[PDB]
Amino acid sequence: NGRDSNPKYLGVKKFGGEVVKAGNILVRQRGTKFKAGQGVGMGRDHTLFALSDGKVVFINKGKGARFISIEA
Amino acid sequence: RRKLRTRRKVRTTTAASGRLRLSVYRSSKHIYAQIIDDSRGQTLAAASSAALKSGNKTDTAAAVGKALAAAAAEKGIKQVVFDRGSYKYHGRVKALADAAREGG
Amino acid sequence: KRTKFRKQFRGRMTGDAKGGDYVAFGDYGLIAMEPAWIKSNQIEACRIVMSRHFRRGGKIYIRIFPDKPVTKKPAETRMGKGKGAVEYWVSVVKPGRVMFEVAGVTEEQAKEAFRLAGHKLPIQTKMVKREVYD
Amino acid sequence: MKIKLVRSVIGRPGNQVKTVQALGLRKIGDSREVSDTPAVRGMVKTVKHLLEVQE
RNA sequence: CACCCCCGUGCCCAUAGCACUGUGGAACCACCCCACCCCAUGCCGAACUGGGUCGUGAAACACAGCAGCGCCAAUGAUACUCGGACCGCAGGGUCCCGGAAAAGUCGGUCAGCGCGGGGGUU
RNA sequence: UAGUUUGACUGGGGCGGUCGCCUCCCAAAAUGUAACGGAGGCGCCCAAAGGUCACCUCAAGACGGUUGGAAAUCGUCUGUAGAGCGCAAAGGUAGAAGGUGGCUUGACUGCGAGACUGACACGUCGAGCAGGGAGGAAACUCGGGCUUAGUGAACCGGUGGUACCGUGUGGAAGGGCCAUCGAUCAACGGAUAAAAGUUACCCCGGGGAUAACAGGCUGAUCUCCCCCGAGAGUCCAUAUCGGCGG
RNA sequence: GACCAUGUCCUGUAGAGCACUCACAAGGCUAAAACCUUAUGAAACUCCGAAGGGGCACGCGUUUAGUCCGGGAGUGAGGCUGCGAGAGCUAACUUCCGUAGCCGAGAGGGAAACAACCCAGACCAUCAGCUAAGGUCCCUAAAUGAUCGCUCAGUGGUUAAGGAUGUGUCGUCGCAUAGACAGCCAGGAGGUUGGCUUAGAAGCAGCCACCCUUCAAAGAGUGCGUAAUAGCUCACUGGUCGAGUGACGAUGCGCCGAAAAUGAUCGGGGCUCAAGUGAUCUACCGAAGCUAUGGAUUCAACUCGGAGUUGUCUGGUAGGGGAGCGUU
Ligand SMILES: [Mg+2]
Ligand SMILES: [Mg+2]
Ligand SMILES: [Mg+2]
Ligand SMILES: [Mg+2]
Ligand SMILES: [Mg+2]
Ligand SMILES: [Mg+2]
Ligand SMILES: [Mg+2]
Ligand SMILES: [Mg+2]
Ligand SMILES: [Mg+2]
Ligand SMILES: [Mg+2]
Ligand SMILES: [Mg+2]
Ligand SMILES: [Mg+2]
Ligand SMILES: [Mg+2]
Ligand SMILES: [Mg+2]
Ligand SMILES: [Mg+2]
Ligand SMILES: [Mg+2]
Ligand SMILES: [Mg+2]
Ligand SMILES: [Mg+2]
Ligand SMILES: [Mg+2]
Ligand SMILES: [Mg+2]
Ligand SMILES: [Mg+2]
Ligand SMILES: [Mg+2]
Ligand SMILES: [Mg+2]
Ligand SMILES: [Mg+2]
Ligand SMILES: [Mg+2]
Ligand SMILES: [Mg+2]
Ligand SMILES: [Mg+2]
Ligand SMILES: [Mg+2]
Ligand SMILES: [Mg+2]
Ligand SMILES: [Mg+2]
Ligand SMILES: [Mg+2]
Ligand SMILES: [Mg+2]
Ligand SMILES: [Mg+2]
Ligand SMILES: [Mg+2]
Ligand SMILES: [Mg+2]
Ligand SMILES: [Mg+2]
Ligand SMILES: [Mg+2]
Ligand SMILES: [Mg+2]
Ligand SMILES: [Mg+2]
Ligand SMILES: [Mg+2]
Ligand SMILES: [Mg+2]
Ligand SMILES: [Mg+2]
Ligand SMILES: [Mg+2]
Ligand SMILES: [Mg+2]
Ligand SMILES: [Mg+2]
Ligand SMILES: [Mg+2]
Ligand SMILES: [Mg+2]
Ligand SMILES: [Mg+2]
Ligand SMILES: [Mg+2]
Ligand SMILES: [Mg+2]
Ligand SMILES: [Mg+2]
Ligand SMILES: [Mg+2]
Ligand SMILES: [Mg+2]
Repeated sequence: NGRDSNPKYLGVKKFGGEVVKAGNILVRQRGTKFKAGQGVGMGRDHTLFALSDGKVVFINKGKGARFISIEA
Repeated sequence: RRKLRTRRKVRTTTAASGRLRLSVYRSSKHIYAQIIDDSRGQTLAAASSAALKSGNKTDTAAAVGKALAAAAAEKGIKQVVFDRGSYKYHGRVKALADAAREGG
Repeated sequence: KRTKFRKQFRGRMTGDAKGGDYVAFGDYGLIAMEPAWIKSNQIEACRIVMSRHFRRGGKIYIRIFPDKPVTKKPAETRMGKGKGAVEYWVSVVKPGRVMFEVAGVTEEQAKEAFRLAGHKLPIQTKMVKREVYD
Repeated sequence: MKIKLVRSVIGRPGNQVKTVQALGLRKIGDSREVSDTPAVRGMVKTVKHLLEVQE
C-alpha cells in the first residue's frame, strides 16, 4: 500500500448568512449532498454556484433534502 | 405506476422562469385544465366542463381550451408552460393546446 | 476465540464499558475491575478450569470474545514495513463489563469456580449475584 | 466591575493572552473598573482564573 | 371561512405512513364498454390511446373509526466535553465550573394550512 | 587509446520495495495534515455507455408451476431500495444518474462575468453574448459521459491551412501564426540528441547530521523469582515436580 | 486588526447504538440461508449524535493592531512536556503527524543538583515595601503554629499479582439474662463389614445416589489412620460456664511480597516527646514579578522657534534599521 490521493478541499464554500456575487461557488460536493434551491445552478461535478447577487439561505429538512437558495 | 406526473411536474422547474403552468386532467374528459402561479398557493383561470356539451371528447377539449384562453386573457396573461399530466400530447389534449394558443 | 474471517488489522484505546454491565443468562457471575485486553488463551484457560469444576455441568456462557487482532513485529528487525502479521486476538474489557455468568451451582461452588477462573486472568475481578436488573 | 491581574500571561494559551491584552491590564497588579455588558463580562469569565474579580 | 361533499393542484415535507376496517355512487371519480382507422404494444386496447350509455361502488380512490405496527418523543439521570486544577510509573482515572447527548421510560399522532372549480340544503 | 555517464527515498549503506494520477481510514465533527502506516484501483473506454425527446423500475423472498428444480423462464403477493450505475471505492441516486426506442450531432467555432485551488506553473466549476446548428408542440436542454483516475511544461521536427516577416526591389527558399501529430522523458515539474561497472592500491572534502565497539534510554527476546493449581507423586496437589494461564 | 458577545449557517469526532456491512454470544424454530426472544464489538459500520470548531454579519464592547506597495534579509536540521491519534511491545531521553505552552533566542525564585517542569518576561541605581510558585526543627530566610484525627512501619524516603486474627471508619448476615462462640468432663450411635467399582475399598481411593428405625442425643456423616476395620476428634446432646460473638463485605494508613554489582544516605542532620500524614485556619519568609524615590532612552500626543511636560516602552540568536567613538 502506502498509496493515497490528493485532497479535494470540498465543502460548503459559502455558509448561510453570506452575501454572494453571481458565479460564486457555495457548495462543493461529490454529488448532490446539496440540491440547489431558487437562484442557484449546479455544474458538472455537481458544485452549485449562485446566478443572482444576494444573501445565501439554506433550506434544509435534510436526509438528502438540503437545498441552497439565494435571496435578493 | 403513474410516475409520469411527478416526473413531468418536477420538469416544471421552469416555474423559476416566471411563466405560469397549465395543468390538464384527461380523465372523464373533465379536462378542467387550471392555470397556476405556483409561488403563491394560488390558481388563476379555471375552465371546467360543467355543461359545455360540444359532443365528442376530442373536440369538447378544444372547446375548453378556446374558452379558457379568453378566461385567462381577461386577467392579463400570455406566458405559457404546458404542464401536461401523465397524458401524452396525443391529440385529445393536443387540441387543448392548439385552441388555447390559437387565441391567447 | 479466533475469528473465522475479518479485515486484517486494528489499533487501540479505552474508556468505560457501555455493553454488558448487567448479567443475564446465568445465576451468578464475574465482572472486571480493570480495563484491559484479554487474549483468546486467557478465555480458554478460564473455560478449561471452570469445566474442571463443572463436570457433567454445561452452565458456562462466555459473554466476551476476542474481536481485535494484535500483530507483533517479527524477530529482530529495525522498524519499517507493516505491522507484521497478527500474532494473537484480544478482547477489550472495560470495567463494569461482565465477563462470566454461571447457573446451577451452589454459592460456594460457583465462588471457588470464579476464584480459579480469575487467578489465570490478568485483571482484578468480582463475583456478583443478580437482583437490580430490569 | 473591579478587575485585577494576579497571574502572569506567560505560558498560557494565546487566546488568554490577547484576552488580557484587550482587557487592558498589561502587568500583574493592574486593576480596572469594567462595564456590565455581556461582551466584556464574558471577556472576563474567559480569564477569571487569572484575575481577582471584586464585584 | 353560510354549513357539508366531490374533482384537482399546491405548502408541508411519516406527530401525516401501514395494516384491520366501515361509509360512499350515476353528482363527482373509478372499472366495465367497443376498435379498420388517430395513437401504441421490442407479444397483449394491460399501458398509453380514440369512440360511450347502461352496469357497478366490486376493485382503485375519497372520507371517518382505529394506538396492533410503525413515526415522534420529554422530564430525570447519566456518557462525553470547553475552560480551570489534580493523581496514578502505567494502562488509566478524579475534582471544581459550565455546555451536554444517544439509547430507554413518561407521553404524543393515525395530521396540519391554502387556491381555483363542480355539484348539494332550491 | 581517450573523455565521461553509472537517480533518489531509505529509523546507517546495500538488497527488497517506492517514485505520476484516483478512492477510503488515519485526519483529532471547518479546509488542511506524516509515516518503508492500514486497504484498492488508473495509463482506458463508449458512433453510442453522447444531445435531446418519449417511455419502463430494480434486488430478494414465499405460494404455483413444461423437459428445470437450492438458483433457468412465466405467474401472483410483499417489495424508499436491501439492486443497478463500463472498470476501485466513497458520495450520490426511486419524480433517475438505472433500463428501452426515435431522431441528429452541442464529442460546435469565437468569448468569458464571476468564483473555487495552488508558492508558482497547472488545474476545477461556470451564468450569460455572437455566428450557426440538434431534439421537443412547447417551457427548455445541449460547447461530451452521474462525479472524482484515464495523464506529461518546455525545446527540436512531421502534416493542413493562412498570407504576417522574408535583408535593394519583385518573387521564391526559409520563418511566424491557427489546427493537429511524435514522450513507461512512468526517476511521471520531466539535467544530453546520445552512458554500465569496479577499487582492499585508493586519494580529497566533510559527518557523531550516520553504522561497526563501548556507555545511555527501553526491556520484546534472555536470566531470575512469585501466584494459582490441573495432574504426576500407589494413596496424599504443594517431600519433590508443576500443564494451560497471570 | 485582535479577543469577546449576539445571530446564523456548515461538520460526522467523543459518546452511543445496531437500522444497513463484517463479526459475534445462549436457546426456540425448522431440509440448515432465512426467522424470533435474549445478548455484544467494530479505523476503513452508522437509526443517532454533543462539547467544541470553522465562515459570514454586527459591535449593540473592551482593545490596537491590520492591508497593500517598494528596499534588505535570514530561516527551510528542531528539542521537550501535556492532551489526541498512527507506527512500536499501550517499550524507549524511539520514530511520524495534530495541538497548546516552554527551550531554541530567556536572565530571576522554586524543583539538593537540572534548556523543557512550577512560579515569573531582567531600562538603569537603593544597606526600602507587598506578594507568586515554593516554604517556616538545624544546615538555611520564615509559626518546635493551632484543632480533630491517621499510621509505630523509618512507612515517609522504589513497583505488582497475591496473601495477612495489622489497625481505625462505617456497614450487610446469623445465634444469646426461654442463656449461645472457643473453653473442661460426659455420648457418639441403627440396619451398616450400605449399593457402584479394581484383587480387598467397609465416616475415611473412587464414577453414580441419599430416603427410612430406635432418640433429651447423633449427619450411611468431617480431616487424619495400614493396603482394609478399629483408634483420639468432630457436626447435634449435657451438668458446668457467664457475657457477646462469628461471617462475608466497602474503605483510611500501613506489613509481606521486594536480589547487583567501588561506600552509604529523604540534599544532610535528625524527625513518632512529629520535623510524617488527611481536614481546616491563619502569621511570616520568600523573585531581576508588583509597589516607593531618583534617574535615561523608543514612540506618541502637547506646547514654545532636537527642547520641556504627561503617558508609554526598553529579555534577546540569524537579521533589518538608527545615533555615534577610535586610526592613517
Ligand atoms: Mg479516539
Ligand atoms: Mg447496550
Ligand atoms: Mg505497508
Ligand atoms: Mg435531563
Ligand atoms: Mg467554564
Ligand atoms: Mg479540558
Ligand atoms: Mg458536568
Ligand atoms: Mg543515497
Ligand atoms: Mg478534516
Ligand atoms: Mg509536517
Ligand atoms: Mg436520463
Ligand atoms: Mg452555457
Ligand atoms: Mg445558441
Ligand atoms: Mg421544430
Ligand atoms: Mg505548412
Ligand atoms: Mg531532454
Ligand atoms: Mg519530481
Ligand atoms: Mg600501492
Ligand atoms: Mg565536526
Ligand atoms: Mg548522533
Ligand atoms: Mg553500539
Ligand atoms: Mg555486536
Ligand atoms: Mg473586528
Ligand atoms: Mg466509539
Ligand atoms: Mg477539527
Ligand atoms: Mg455596521
Ligand atoms: Mg520586500
Ligand atoms: Mg526539515
Ligand atoms: Mg515537528
Ligand atoms: Mg502497536
Ligand atoms: Mg525524540
Ligand atoms: Mg531523531
Ligand atoms: Mg538554533
Ligand atoms: Mg520565548
Ligand atoms: Mg528560568
Ligand atoms: Mg530535582
Ligand atoms: Mg539552588
Ligand atoms: Mg544546557
Ligand atoms: Mg539557558
Ligand atoms: Mg532535559
Ligand atoms: Mg504550582
Ligand atoms: Mg513578604
Ligand atoms: Mg502562599
Ligand atoms: Mg532560621
Ligand atoms: Mg495491592
Ligand atoms: Mg506541633
Ligand atoms: Mg503576610
Ligand atoms: Mg524582592
Ligand atoms: Mg524592573
Ligand atoms: Mg528625571
Ligand atoms: Mg524587546
Ligand atoms: Mg523587559
Ligand atoms: Mg535589546
